[PDB]
Amino acid sequence: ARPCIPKSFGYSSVVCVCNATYCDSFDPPTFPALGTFSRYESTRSGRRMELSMGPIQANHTGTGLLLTLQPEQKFQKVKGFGGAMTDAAALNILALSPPAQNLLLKSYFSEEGIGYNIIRVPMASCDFSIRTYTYADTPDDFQLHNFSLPEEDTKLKIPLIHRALQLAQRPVSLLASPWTSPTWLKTNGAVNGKGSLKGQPGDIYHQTWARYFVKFLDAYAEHKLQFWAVTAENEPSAGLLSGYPFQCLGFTPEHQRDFIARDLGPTLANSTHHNVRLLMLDDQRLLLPHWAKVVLTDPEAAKYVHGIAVHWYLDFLAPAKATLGETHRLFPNTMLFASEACVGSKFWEQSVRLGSWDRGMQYSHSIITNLLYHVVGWTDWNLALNPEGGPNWVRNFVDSPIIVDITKDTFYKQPMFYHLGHFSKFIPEGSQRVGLVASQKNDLDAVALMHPDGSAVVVVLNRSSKDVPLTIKDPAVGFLETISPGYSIHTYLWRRQ
Ligand SMILES: *[C@@H]1O[C@H](CO)[C@@H](O[C@@H]2O[C@H](CO)[C@@H](O[C@@H]3O[C@H](CO[C@H]4O[C@H](CO)[C@@H](O)[C@H](O)[C@@H]4O)[C@@H](O)[C@H](O)[C@@H]3O)[C@H](O)[C@H]2NC(C)=O)[C@H](O)[C@H]1NC(C)=O
Ligand SMILES: *[C@@H]1[C@H](O)[C@@H](O)[C@H](O)[C@@H](Cn2cc(CNC(C)=O)nn2)[C@H]1NCCCCCC
Ligand SMILES: *[C@@H]1O[C@H](CO)[C@@H](O)[C@H](O)[C@H]1NC(C)=O
Ligand SMILES: *[C@@H]1O[C@H](CO)[C@@H](O)[C@H](O)[C@H]1NC(C)=O
Repeated sequence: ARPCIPKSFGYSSVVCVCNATYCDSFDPPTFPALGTFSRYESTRSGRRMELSMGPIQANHTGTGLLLTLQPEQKFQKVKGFGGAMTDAAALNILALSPPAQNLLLKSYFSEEGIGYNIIRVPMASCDFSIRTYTYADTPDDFQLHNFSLPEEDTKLKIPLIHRALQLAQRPVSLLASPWTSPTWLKTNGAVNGKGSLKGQPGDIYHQTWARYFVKFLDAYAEHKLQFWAVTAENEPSAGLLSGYPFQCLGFTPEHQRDFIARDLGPTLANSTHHNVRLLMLDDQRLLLPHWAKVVLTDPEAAKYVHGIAVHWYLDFLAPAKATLGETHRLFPNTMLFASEACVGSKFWEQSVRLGSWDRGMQYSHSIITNLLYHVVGWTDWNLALNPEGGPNWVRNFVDSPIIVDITKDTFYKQPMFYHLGHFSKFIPEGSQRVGLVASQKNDLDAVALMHPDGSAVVVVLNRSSKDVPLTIKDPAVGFLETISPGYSIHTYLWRRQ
């Protein structure tokens, strides 16, 4: 309903500029009339989910690329899409004027925006915090009598989450992940570095750490927030590494297996939070299928594990088929879920590239590849960062789909925002991935979903410079004649009856 105000910062595409008085907006999603299709188009050139409509033809003739919908070939159901309410994200959002804050929250959580239904919530501090803390820093408090939420939760994160839920028309799923335990539960007595829980699963250290999960869910419940899921630990492989620079807690796959079996599983299951899902791994997919094999071949661990959370940071060294594909094959009833992604974290990556089309394409390519390998959802990292890509107590700066410029009471919606939106806006929870087969080899990335009501949603990404004319065949309905421009992303919607 309100167009993008474009601004170039000298990179491959534009950001859309928002402030207290203006932000670009979309309409709530709707399917067009039977026999018509909708096309939402974003381009490097600067189109931002521009709506065009076309007819569905009874016949098609030609030798060009055909993508044929396989609507009765059913894969995973979709949980959803969203991002992380870090301390850094909360600080950036609340540094804006209240009207600017509302337009940023609407961008993500409104049907005028991209309809996020997932918020990941750190359990106390991570790198994207300005101070180091846990919920239980009083030494040797095994009873956790001194467990409490500081202001980072009560003043920043929780009130922002309430405002997001109020804007959300869809049910929102909260996902909790811890970086570090209290240092007095750790072998190394520090938030960072190589260090695990003292002792072994089944003991006072592991029982106390399990009870910390319940104390956290209790405290959020007192604040009228309920969680869909928790992870067993953020990137447990990190705490196994000498000199690891920020908050971590090391687990081998065997350590995680026994902790889940003996401590975390039984503790959650024997609490009011017994319906909260437990996701294992929450780490790079290079660790699959090995981590899944170690944890899930133990039936006493398996009975507590709902799903396998994956991070994207080693995807470039970890082919999807050998990792996601093999894991699904071995454990088809254990959902795969992408829980953390950002650009700018790598040695060779600039922290923030305002308007980067490449970074948008990174997001959509990842989401498509994940969806094609049974993954049920995809979660961004920081919801918002400053132009340096912070704040961050170890100066570990990265990129975010929204960059806040507090001196101008402004925020910038980057390509990543729109690329994520091409999925989140149009793929409600309960959508199911269906087959989509190419007539010939092509440079496109494409995924088909059946909306809960039986309607079709197809996303087509062209990471090539070349315009690709194509046809989409829906065998029951007809043919969509279209064109995939170089460096474009499209979402197609059509009814099937
Ligand atoms: C929040 O951001 C808003 C958009 O960046 C700000 O509003 C804008 O303010 C500037 C400066 O006064 C105006 O720019 C001038 O632009 C007009 C052209 O106007 C119209 O055409 C543009 C371009 O296509 C179109 O986007 C608008 O809808 C208008 O119809 C020129 O004639 C001038 O020479 C000068 O360049 C913008 O017109 C104006 N945009 C809008 C959408 O209102 C607003 O100031 C910011 N708020 C705060 C508190 O800073
Ligand atoms: C996920 C992690 O949970 C989060 O705290 C972090 O900010 C993410 C992005 N990231 C990484 C870095 C610097 N990396 C290192 C190794 O210090 N800055 N931001 C992300 N962490 C991913 C680590 C992957 C390393 C693989 C070798
Ligand atoms: C479509 O193709 C069929 C099969 O050749 C043909 O007989 C029919 O007349 C065509 N229908 C339309 C609506 O073009
Ligand atoms: C920890 O909790 C106990 C029991 O409520 C209290 O008496 C004690 O003073 C607390 N310690 C700190 C450091 O707050």
